Amino acid sequence: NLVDNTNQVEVLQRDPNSPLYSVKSFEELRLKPQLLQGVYAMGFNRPSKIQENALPLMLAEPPQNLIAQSQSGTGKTAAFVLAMLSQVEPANKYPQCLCLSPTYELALQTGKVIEQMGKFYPELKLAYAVRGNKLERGQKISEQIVIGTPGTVLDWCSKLKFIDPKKIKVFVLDEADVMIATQGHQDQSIRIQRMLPRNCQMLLFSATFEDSVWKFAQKVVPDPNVIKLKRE
Amino acid sequence: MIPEREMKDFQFRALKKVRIFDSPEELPKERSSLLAVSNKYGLVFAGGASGLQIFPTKNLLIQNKPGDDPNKIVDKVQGLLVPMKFPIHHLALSCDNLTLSACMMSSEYGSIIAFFDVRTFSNEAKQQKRPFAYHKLLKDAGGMVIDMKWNPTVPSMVAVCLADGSIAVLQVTETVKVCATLPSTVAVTSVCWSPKGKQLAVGKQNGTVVQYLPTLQEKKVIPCPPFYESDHPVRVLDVLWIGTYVFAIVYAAADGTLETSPDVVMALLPKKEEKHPEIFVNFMEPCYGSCTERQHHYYLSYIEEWDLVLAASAASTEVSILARQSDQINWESWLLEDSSRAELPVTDKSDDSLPMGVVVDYTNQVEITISDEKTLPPAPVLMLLSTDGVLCPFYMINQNPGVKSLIKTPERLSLEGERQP
Repeated sequence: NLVDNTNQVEVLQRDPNSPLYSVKSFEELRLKPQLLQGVYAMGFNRPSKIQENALPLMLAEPPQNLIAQSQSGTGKTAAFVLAMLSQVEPANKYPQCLCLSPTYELALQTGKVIEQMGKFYPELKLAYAVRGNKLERGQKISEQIVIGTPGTVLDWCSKLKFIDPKKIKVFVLDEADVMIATQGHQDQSIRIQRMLPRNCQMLLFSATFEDSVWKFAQKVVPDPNVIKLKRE
Repeated sequence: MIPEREMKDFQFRALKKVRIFDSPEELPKERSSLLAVSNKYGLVFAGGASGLQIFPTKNLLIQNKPGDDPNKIVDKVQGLLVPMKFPIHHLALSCDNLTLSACMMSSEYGSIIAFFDVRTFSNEAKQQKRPFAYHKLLKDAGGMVIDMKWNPTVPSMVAVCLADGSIAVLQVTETVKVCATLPSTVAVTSVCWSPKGKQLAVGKQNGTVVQYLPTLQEKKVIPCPPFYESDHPVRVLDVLWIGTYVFAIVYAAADGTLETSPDVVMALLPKKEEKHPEIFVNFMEPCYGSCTERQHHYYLSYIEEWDLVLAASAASTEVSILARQSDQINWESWLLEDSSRAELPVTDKSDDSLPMGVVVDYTNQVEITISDEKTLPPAPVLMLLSTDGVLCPFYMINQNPGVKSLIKTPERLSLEGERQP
């Protein structure tokens, strides 16, 4: 499950003079009860190293944007699923959170994590905007979270009129480094992003972080907090 | 409604993007066509506001290596710059690949077509590459070439359509002969030769497509499709004559509005031995339009062996495909996977780049390096020139069953027979 890391998180806060780091419990985060219960059901106990700094920023009042770098098994996914689930209102039957995955097979993987952690949200439903979904033109998605690969997601927001992107509250880009390396994905994501509202929360996660990826991250996450955790 | 189909046996595979011209200050708005390709000799011709550039095609094609940023633009590549006194809005090549036409607008003098003998580009003993003949369209603003097409089988013959609605058929040998013309009141908006090159089809402001012998004697009228009302009147924007009784026809708002979006319509025609009406199928906006600032223009081409049509549009960042069905009569959109599409990039200032020119190379001899370990045979390469001055090449991999390789080895250009100024 969690990968070990002696190292420390480096944190560039969006606001230099507004220190607000480090939660050492989930109970501190003032999650909705059904979200904390979700967490509990998953067996989590303490936030992970990356989560300890990442969650207070993402779940700030109001939420803040983030570029985060940490290796596999640090808890990135868990952290952003919390992020999306805490903004979602199931009452409202239309997409509110939008997660981009570099592949089909990860779009589903992350989906399962969303479904498991959102277990106690009544009527929470997920759409998968990925290769080979069945949807006919004319339809409009009523699922409150959408996960998928950038091209199909872009179609749903534009061409096909399936999602109104002006209504999304949280946007996640998982695995930036892999994303960019895939034909089409960078431009696709930029195109999605640009049509999200100003107040949308943007979050971006990568294992690696070379200059291509950093410069991409800057186009996509305005006014970011940046977090790095050196690999071990 | 619109027929569509997930195609997993076709992918566009991006090669590195290559900068040709420097990024412009403003978005280029006017109808233009700035890429030509010699598939006989392996040359590409690119034009802009800023000269004409000729490359050996293989120099423009560079494959991504694992490790490389597939979004990094190569800065330049060796080719030849031919200075031009005025900006170019249209480039085209004759069917023998020996005559390049370059259309220019001068604010002072109006429009002119320059004709280059393609050997002159190869003539090391000419430091300056001059055209051998001009053709001056007395016209100034209404003299913009808006469509111009060489005959697919008569090398000396070219069809030219201007903004004012007039049209002309030219014969270009060692000099320029006007063979046929039709005045502006005919209202031509677009033009396209029959496959064998025996007739000319012209799109028109009134929404019809008229067929003509090259002498411009009228042969057949295709009426404006019945589904368009009188209070939503349209004009042919572009036309592609695919088979004798088969056409792709693009309609746009008669009045010039950019806001409405064009309809790509497939049309099947009856025969003399039929009294059926014309069958039209509206596929509508297969190249999704993100831009309402540019003059509409669909870049259409048919690839017989694959029985499909490639489509690009001045208002869209995406290339679309319309294939004939196993059926052999009807057409369908091909819906391709996210990482196998052909899209122009976002400019570094975060705007969309759009197409100014579109061609396909069939002289590529390099094999596609897939994994470290896997390699596929050479494929044709789609090439787009963007509004940002970047060239965008994509291999077209058609893995559908029974499709025969379209690759054709190129020849050496001999200076023999070069025409002089």
